This record gives sequence, C-alpha cells and structure tokens, in this order.
Amino acid sequence: MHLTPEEKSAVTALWGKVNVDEVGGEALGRLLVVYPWTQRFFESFGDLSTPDAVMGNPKVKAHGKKVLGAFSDGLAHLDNLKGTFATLSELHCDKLHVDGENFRLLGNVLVCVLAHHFGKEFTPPVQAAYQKVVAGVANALAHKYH
Amino acid sequence: MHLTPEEKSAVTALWGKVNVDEVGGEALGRLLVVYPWTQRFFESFGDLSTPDAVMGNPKVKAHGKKVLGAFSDGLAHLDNLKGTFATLSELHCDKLHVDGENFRLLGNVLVCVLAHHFGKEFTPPVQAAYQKVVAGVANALAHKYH
Amino acid sequence: VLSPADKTNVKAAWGKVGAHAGEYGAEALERMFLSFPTTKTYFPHFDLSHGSAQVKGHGKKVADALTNAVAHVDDMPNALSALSDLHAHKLRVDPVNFKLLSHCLLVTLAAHLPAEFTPAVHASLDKFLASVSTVLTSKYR
Amino acid sequence: VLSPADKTNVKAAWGKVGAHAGEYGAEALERMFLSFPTTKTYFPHFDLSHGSAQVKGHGKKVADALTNAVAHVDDMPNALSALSDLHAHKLRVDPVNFKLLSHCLLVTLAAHLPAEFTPAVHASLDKFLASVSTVLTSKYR
Ligand code: HEM
Ligand code: HEM
Ligand code: HEM
Ligand code: HEM
Repeated sequence: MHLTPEEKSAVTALWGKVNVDEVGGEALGRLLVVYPWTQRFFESFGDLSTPDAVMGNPKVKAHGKKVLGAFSDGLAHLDNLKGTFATLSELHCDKLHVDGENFRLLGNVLVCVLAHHFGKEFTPPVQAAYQKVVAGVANALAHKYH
Repeated sequence: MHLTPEEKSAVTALWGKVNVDEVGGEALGRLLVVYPWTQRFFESFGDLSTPDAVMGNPKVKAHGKKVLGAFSDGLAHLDNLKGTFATLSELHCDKLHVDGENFRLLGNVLVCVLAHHFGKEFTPPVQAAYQKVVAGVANALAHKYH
Repeated sequence: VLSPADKTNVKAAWGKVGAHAGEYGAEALERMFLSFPTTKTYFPHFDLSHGSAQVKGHGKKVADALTNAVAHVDDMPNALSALSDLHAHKLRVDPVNFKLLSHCLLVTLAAHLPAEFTPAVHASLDKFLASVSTVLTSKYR
Repeated sequence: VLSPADKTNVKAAWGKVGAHAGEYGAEALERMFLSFPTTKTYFPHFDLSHGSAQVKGHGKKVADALTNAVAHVDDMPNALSALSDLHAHKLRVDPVNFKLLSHCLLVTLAAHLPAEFTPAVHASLDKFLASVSTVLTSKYR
C-alpha cells in the first residue's frame, strides 16, 4: 500500500476495536438496501424486499461476516493485497461473475458503517487512511479479471 | 501497466504513424468542445465560443502539440511513467491546479481521435492496449497530487 | 438536455449508419469486452469468442434500441420505458457500465464515419448516449 | 426519483441536523480534501488548513443550500437554478466531484446521527444527494 506508518497505525488501531460479526452483517446489508441492484447475486438468500427483511436476513448477516473476515485477514498483508487476494480475485471473476465495481460500492459502504459505529473516533485523517485501504482492496480483488 | 509484450508492440507500431502536431491539436480541441467545463483552464486562449473557434485557435493547436509531445515521450518509457511524469505531475497539482479527472477525459478523447484517424486499423485489441496506456499515463500524472 | 442542433447532429450521423447499425453494435460490444473485462461478468452465458453469433445477435438488439431512441428523440423516456424496467428489475447492470459501452460506441462510429465524426457531432453523440444511459438507469432505485 | 418515503426520511434526518448544519458542512469539506486531494484543485485561493475560517464559511454556505433543497425537495430544479448556473458557467467543477462530496456528507451524518442513520435513511439521503448532484450539473453542456 501507499500507507504512511502513521496511516498504517491508524487503520490497525481502529480495526482492533471492530466487531467483524456486527460490522460485516451491517455493511453487506446496507449494500443491498442503498444499491438494490447488488441483490442480483443473492437471490437464494430469501426475502430482501425491505430494509428490514435484508437487515434481518441471517444468510446476509452470515455472508457479511465471511466477507469482512477475508477483509480482516487482508489487513495483515497491506504490503501485498495483490498476492493476498489473487485466489479470491480469480474466484470472483471466473466462478461468481461479480462486477469489480461492486468492490468499490462495498468499500464506501464500509466507511459509512465505521463512521456510524465510531462517531467521534472516525476523524477525517482516519477516514483518509481507510479510503486508501478500501481502494487498495477493491483493486486487488479485480486484479485477476480477464 | 499490464502491457503484454504484444500490447506494447501494437501501441508502438501505430504510434509510428501518428502526426503528433495534428493529433495533439485535434485531441485538445475536441476535449474543450465535448466537455466545455475543461475550458476553465484556458481563458487566456481567446475565443472558444464555438467549435470552429476552438479547433482553429492557434493557441489550442500549439498547446495540444506540447501536451502530445510530453505524451509521446511517455510512450518511450512505458516502464517508468511515474518517474517520467513526476515533475509534470507536481506542476499540474501545485501550479496549474488541474483536477486529475481531466487526464482521464483527455485519454478517452485521444482514443476517439486515434479511431477517427486509423479507421479499421484501430482494432478492438489495439484499442484495449491504448486503453491501458492512457490510464497508465493518467495515473502517472496524478501520482504527485496531495 | 439535447438542443435542436444536437438532435439534427444525431439524426444525421445515425442516418449514415443505416444498415450497418447491427454490425456497429456488435463491434462496440467486442471493443467493450476487450478493453473493460469486468463488463463480461454480465454475459456468463454468452460465447464471447470473435464472431460469436450471440454477440452478433445482441449487437443488433442494442442497435435497434438506439435506432428507436433516435426515431423518438423527443420522447425518449417513453420510447425506452420497457428497456428501462428490464435493466432496473431483471438485468440490474451497475450504472457505470453504461458509460463504458457509450465510450465504445463512440469509438466504433469514429472508426466508421470519419467524414461525419466532426467535433460538433462527437459532442452531440456523447450527450445523446449519456441521455439514453440516464433513461435506462432511471428506475434503479 | 425521490419517493414520498425518501422525502420524509430526508426531511427527518435533516431536521435533526439543526443548528449544526454549518459545522457538518465544514466537516464534510475537510474529509473530502483529506480523502480526495484532487478536490483541492478548486480551492487554490483558500487556506485549507484545519479550522480555517474560509473552510468554515464555505461549509455554512453549502449546508444552507442543502437546507433550501430539503425545503423545496418537490421543486429542486427551481430552488437551485442560480446554483446550477454558477456551477455550470462560472466554477465548472468536474461532475465526478459531486459524488465525492456526497460521500463525505454521508460519512459525516453517520458519525453524528447514529440513531437516525438507519439503512432506509442512508438509502434516501444517498438518492437525495444524487438528485442534488444531477440538478447542479444539469446545465453543464
Ligand atoms: C471486500 C470485498 C470482498 C471480499 C473480501 C469478499 C470475499 C469473499 C469470500 C471470502 C467468499 C467465500 C467464497 C469461497 O471461499 O468459496 C466470497 C463469496 C462470494 N462473494 Fe465476495 N467478497 C467481497 C465482495 C463481494 C461483493 C461486493 C459481492 C456482491 C455484492 C460479492 C459476492 C459474493 C458472492 C455471491 C459470493 C458467493 C457466496 C455463496 O457461495 O453464496 N463479494 N466473497
Ligand atoms: C496527457 C496528459 C497531459 C500532458 C502530458 C500534459 C503536458 C503539459 C505540458 C508539457 C505543459 C507545459 C509545461 C509548462 O508550462 O512548463 C502543460 C501545461 C498545461 N497543461 Fe497539461 N498536460 C496534460 C493534460 C492536461 C489537461 C487534460 C489539461 C486541462 C484540461 C491540462 C492543462 C494544462 C495547462 C492549463 C497548462 C498551462 C498552459 C499555459 O502555458 O498557460 N493539461 N501540460
Ligand atoms: C445504451 C446502452 C444499452 C442499450 C441500448 C441496451 C439495450 C438492450 C436490449 C435491446 C436488450 C435485449 C432485451 C430483449 O431481450 O429484448 C438488452 C439486453 C441485455 N443487456 Fe442491455 N443495453 C444497454 C446497456 C447495457 C450494458 C452497459 C450492459 C452490461 C455491461 C447490458 C447488459 C445486458 C444484458 C446482460 C442483457 C441480456 C442479454 C441476453 O441474455 O440476451 N446492457 N440490452
Ligand atoms: C452537494 C453539492 C454542492 C452544493 C450544494 C454546493 C453549493 C455551493 C454554494 C452554496 C456555493 C456558494 C455560492 C456563493 O458563493 O454565493 C458554492 C460555491 C463553490 N462551490 Fe459548490 N456546492 C456543491 C458541490 C461542489 C463541489 C463538489 C465542488 C468542488 C469539489 C464545489 C466547488 C465550489 C467552489 C470552488 C465554490 C466557490 C468558493 C469560493 O470561491 O468561495 N462545489 N457551492
């Protein structure tokens, strides 16, 4: 990444305070609600007819935890997101057929979730470092598309 | 910059045929015409009120040639665009205050100009190679923004 | 909004396309597949090889809709209603992809109508494709 | 298009903002500048340092315009005519930037109105900022 040690520490430190379970379910859910077209990939999850039906859907919550899970592990390889996500990049392209643009929407949604949760703690500078991280992650995941 | 050996050959073979004075003037003129907001940087250029006033403006023509000259040189250093473009990057940021998105607008316009000029020769795969290049250049020009 | 001048420009350029619209729609697709691979995620079911009939078939369909929007330049929201619903409700193509195809259609036209692809026409065609894209994405949320 | 539920959601959320709209305006600017440094190109004449009076003042101005937009949510095009003009013919800010500022405004609201920033409200404010963006860039060409 083009993260400053200081930027690295900011990211790392906030993340330590994160409940992946709750943040993961919430990020994915907000995604399906704010950008309804992303539901195209989760038909099999059930009723996503309402914010309420989405937010409460257990399959959604659980997929969210799997996603933030992998994201979490990527924060341990911030100097090689590319190599960390290569297998997952090919999977997303060749098996799942997920448009790379979705990686970008999720990123922004993630930042809104973190701000929501940490309030005061999620300062402009901390946000700036997280924007750099979501961008990098999004780039790594779309890296093997062909 | 994922330029495969064959993509680089293709970029280079066609650039061989380009009259940079000409293409430069055409590319810049079309930018100012298709995206008129971009005229914001050229109020000292005189009359930009109509398409003819823009395309024929000796000042636009001269600037276009300059811009495409710098671009051409970039094409000789595909290996190191960031290095090649660092002083220009700082200048556009710090002195000129040119939003980085302009570099992507120009790139697309340039691709339309190349197609206009080469017709059938500007094949799907040649375009794909040039798409990588203008993005590479756009990235390099924005690398020093802060 | 399209100006009278814009309208004239569009009918004129599209006018010249004529019978090749189908073929130009196919090439625009191929161009898009090659330059922006992420767009391919929407066609998992297609044979995307060069000269694929599926692509040929699809390009004709896209070209027909554009021809229909030119035919109804003063009532695009209504002439494209059905296609707007399809995209919003079934296909659910992310909006950024409209800009990508638009771009490849402009390249395609530029490569085929050198004499007509003037600065003024280029500007009008870009505004037009932007308008079609806006309509097609209007009922997304 | 803003549904009646959206309009209600927006009116509610913005209602809670109250006398802090100015501060939130200033905060959204600051987050934009730090996160997307290209946005700073439009403010060469400002002191972009933290707590700058120029930044505070401008934050107020933007906040105020948003308020007037909520108040005329049914008639935006008309409520923001002057502003659509200034932006298209004077400022000439590239359209991509409206999306950056909109995002920083959401982040700011989320951080300040936790109870109110529900998923449904998030969706509405997003649509809202998008409509405001559309209006402000409608006369560009
Ligand atoms: C932060 C970005 C993301 C990460 C790190 C990520 C990670 C993952 C992981 C670890 C899996 C598990 C599959 C396996 O190992 O077999 C998965 C599956 C999947 N992801 Fe992604 N994902 C991301 C973004 C997205 C987005 C934005 C979407 C669509 C909105 C998406 C759609 C899917 C789907 C449909 C599956 C398959 C789940 C199933 O099998 O039901 N992903 N993802
Ligand atoms: C491929 C991308 C570009 C390249 C390689 C490029 C290159 C150059 C060069 C070599 C100069 C002259 C440097 C000097 O004065 O010392 C210049 C100046 C300038 N460029 Fe760029 N440029 C690019 C894109 C753009 C775009 C898209 C814009 C605006 C839309 C722009 C705006 C300017 C301006 C306003 C100047 C100063 C003109 C003057 O002398 O008053 N450039 N550029
Ligand atoms: C201005 C742009 C566009 C136009 C005029 C257009 C028009 C159409 C038309 C006429 C159809 C066929 C519907 C039918 O069966 O009657 C169609 C289908 C489709 N379009 Fe769009 N479209 C546009 C943009 C896009 C983009 C950008 C994408 C994705 C990158 C896309 C993805 C699809 C898909 C996946 C289908 C279904 C194809 C099939 O299964 O045969 N479209 N479109
Ligand atoms: C949500 C969308 C926006 C709204 C409601 C908005 C509103 C305003 C308002 C109310 C003014 C003050 C007019 C006056 O001075 O009388 C203004 C000016 C200005 N805006 Fe916009 N704005 C928006 C987006 C943007 C964006 C995204 C940028 C650039 C990144 C921008 C750049 C400017 C600049 C440079 C000025 C002039 C500042 C000065 O010289 O004082 N605006 N805007």
